[PDB]
Amino acid sequence: LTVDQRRWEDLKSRLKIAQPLHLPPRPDNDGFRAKMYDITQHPFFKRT
Repeated sequence: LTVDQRRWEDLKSRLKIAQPLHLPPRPDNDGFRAKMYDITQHPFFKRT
């Protein structure tokens, strides 16, 4: 086989294993939960 078909087989074997994310959505029980879940998805504090 050529290199593009080898790359396609690599794409097949990569999507063979991988699974989607299971991250929970935004909880609206109080303002503290929302304002902590808003701030922790910031690329500055993650860099800190």
